[PDB]
Amino acid sequence: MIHELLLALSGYPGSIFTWNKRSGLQVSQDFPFLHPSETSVLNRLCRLGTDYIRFTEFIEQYTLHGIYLRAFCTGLDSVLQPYRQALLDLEQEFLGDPHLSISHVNYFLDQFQLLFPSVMVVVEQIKSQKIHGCQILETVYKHSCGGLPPVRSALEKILAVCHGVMYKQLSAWM
Amino acid sequence: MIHELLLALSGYPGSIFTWNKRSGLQVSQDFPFLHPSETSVLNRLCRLGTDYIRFTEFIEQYTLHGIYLRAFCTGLDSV
Amino acid sequence: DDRVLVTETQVIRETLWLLSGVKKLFIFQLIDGKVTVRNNIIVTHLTHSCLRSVLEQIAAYGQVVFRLQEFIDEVMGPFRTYQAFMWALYKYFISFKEELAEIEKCIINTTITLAIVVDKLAPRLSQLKVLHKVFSTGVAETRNVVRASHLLNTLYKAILEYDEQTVSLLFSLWVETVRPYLQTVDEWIVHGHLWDGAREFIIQR
Amino acid sequence: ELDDVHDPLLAITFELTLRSCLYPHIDKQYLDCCG
Amino acid sequence: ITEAALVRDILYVFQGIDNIKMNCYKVENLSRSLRDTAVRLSELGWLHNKIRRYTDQRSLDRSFGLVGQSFCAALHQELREYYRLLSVLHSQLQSLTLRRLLVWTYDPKIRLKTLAALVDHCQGRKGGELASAVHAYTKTGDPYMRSLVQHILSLVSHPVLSFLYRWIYDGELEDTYHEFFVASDP
Repeated sequence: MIHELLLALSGYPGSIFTWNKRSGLQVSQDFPFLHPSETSVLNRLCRLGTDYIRFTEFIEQYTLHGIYLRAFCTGLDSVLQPYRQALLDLEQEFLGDPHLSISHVNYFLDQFQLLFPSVMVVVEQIKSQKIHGCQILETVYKHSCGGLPPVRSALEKILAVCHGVMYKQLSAWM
Repeated sequence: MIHELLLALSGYPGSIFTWNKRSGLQVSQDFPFLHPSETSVLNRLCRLGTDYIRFTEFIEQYTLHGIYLRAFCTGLDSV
Repeated sequence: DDRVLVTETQVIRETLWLLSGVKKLFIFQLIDGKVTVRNNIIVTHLTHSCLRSVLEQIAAYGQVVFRLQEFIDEVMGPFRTYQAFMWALYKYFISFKEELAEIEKCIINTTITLAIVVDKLAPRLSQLKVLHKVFSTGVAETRNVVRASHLLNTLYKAILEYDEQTVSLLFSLWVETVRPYLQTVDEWIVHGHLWDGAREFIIQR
Repeated sequence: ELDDVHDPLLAITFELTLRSCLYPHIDKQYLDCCG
Repeated sequence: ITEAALVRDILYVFQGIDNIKMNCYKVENLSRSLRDTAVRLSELGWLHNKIRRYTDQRSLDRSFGLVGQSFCAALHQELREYYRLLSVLHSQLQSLTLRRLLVWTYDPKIRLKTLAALVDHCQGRKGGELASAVHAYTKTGDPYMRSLVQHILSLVSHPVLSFLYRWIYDGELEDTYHEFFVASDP
């Protein structure tokens, strides 16, 4: 079930973890083998999976057009890299000792659980207001002055690569 | 069948690697010591050998006559 | 309902063959030029459905590499452009094949599972998706001068869209496809005559 | 030997200004012929 | 209703997820010598549900500001620690009893009693006024609390010292939300 979950958190839904187009990832119903109290923490854990799926679906779709949208998604995968890498690790720890429960797996995500939520509305403002052109370099900047240290250190990376486009065009013109 | 393969690629077929004067090199049938969906690559690899034998069968017979043709044969041995 | 209950490592080996472009595989049995996962495959874990999910994605990549292999086949068995275009495509495949072949070495001789080989192949499954869109405009089309002009012009347009590793691919794919024209153009200049085949050049004299 | 001139140009801003350095090989050659 | 069942549910009441149901966690049979210790141990969840809700409700609106958010964020690094201890305890349930649990969770009944009473003293404080109401908990003397709160202050007062080092060396104050004590007039 562990390796079953670590795929559900990767973007592959199955029988245990059904997928709904509106709500998001969620557990189907009660399971006899597992306890009836875990049916909650998983639902708390899926609130993270829904973010990665809705992320990568948008990343692939590229949707609106413009280089500054292409580069934003190009950078959006970079901040999302430590999420994947930290997920590959969970399997290694479970491969060693077979006494680790979902509690430890839920504990390992820790930082990703408090980061995705704040970096979810930044995407929603784009797809809901048709933010076309260089105006992205402000809509992302107005959210770069956030208090959360992890976020203040995430969006700054995206702004650091999104400026690479302007810096490309600006030098090409001047 | 590893060393069996290299010899078939040099002009010497065997029982597992049958020979035909019309088609060419080809895997005979299914063997229990090989992967069920692996025979594909061997047939593709055998097509490389089938060309090689028809080279030698043409070279050895030298067959048409003339010095330019004969010297074209030795020229084919260098490549 | 019965199922075959394949082991775990066997899947990765099969996936590598799909990446290689080989056909007639116990998994991913194509029917009409469209690779498709079987229905009785199951592992001890992954509840028989996630496996159908993860394989379904890799299958989508097999389509990109199976169709290209069908294209290269229909050129081997004097256009001077398609034949010069596949040699660029063919050259890319050999190097790509070496990375996949190398991985197979570390399987027979360290633990290796599904979620590791995929993430190891990220900078390849990215470069491959581009070709599914670049080649899609080189296959959707009758005269020999419009099939070669519209192809060669699609690259120079698709590169300006991407202006780094993806640009190095398209550029290295460009030069080996404009080599015909640059030859006849020079040949027309210094040798004073236009030596074309099948009226490939745009100047149909 | 034109293709064998474009490739060395890659050894010594991509495909738009870079391509604008290929033509000096095709233009000076032309200038001699018409001249 | 064995003793192993209560330890099965208590490890979930420590989080908010409910025999033990939901202000005390009234348990509903068993002997009196068990209900009492359960009611006592569950008091740690009611301190945990309240702190988690505060961080969540505020993590929804952007009205709190830069100083507020920093304090809210500081309440998560002091919750990952509380989410780790549970994992080690969870692995032993497969032995520990209620008496063993008391010597295990006697310290995190205090950290979950300063934090659950630090988020009520600063409720409507937005901006520097928050960084001044989490500093009025350092005058306590208790060497265990004065060395915990004096760390959350070192995170909450980082944005404040970010405007200050900006409004001193460059003179360019910028805060869409009014936090800095230097208010400009257009």
